[PDB]
Amino acid sequence: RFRIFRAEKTYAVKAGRWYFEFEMVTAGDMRVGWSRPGLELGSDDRAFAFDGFKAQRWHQGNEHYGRSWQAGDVVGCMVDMNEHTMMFTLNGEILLDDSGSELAFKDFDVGDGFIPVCSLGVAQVGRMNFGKDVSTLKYFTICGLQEGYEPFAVNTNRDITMWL
Repeated sequence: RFRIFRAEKTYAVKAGRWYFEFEMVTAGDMRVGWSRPGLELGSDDRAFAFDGFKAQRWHQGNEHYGRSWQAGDVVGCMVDMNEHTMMFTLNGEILLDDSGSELAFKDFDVGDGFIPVCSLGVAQVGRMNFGKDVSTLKYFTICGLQEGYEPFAVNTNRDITMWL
């Protein structure tokens, strides 16, 4: 069976610009991106994902996008919840679709927001880094920081809520 990892759903984002990284030891069947809170990632409308095994973007199906990853690579994942766009980097380089666009996905609805998600297939090894310690991010300073994206950990530091 596949292992699916997700941020705690209470930290779903509905606005702002957010960033996380996915660092892989292996280079096979994994996917990473953004999931709605609430199968194979991005085959339906519940997630938006990059597949660096086959170089595809997945949301309600697949299209060619970017390029395949190698062992040791790091994917950067960016979402702008106000402009309704998503971008991905591979070792800091922005990936493009076959039209030459950096918008991996666009014009989606905010709905209940998104949380980071990834999937690891058989024998795969990779991990999401939300950047609680920003110095442990590898490509954020190269692409993400200047562009105004915040590490997702910034959204998960608070653990108290207020009523009335």
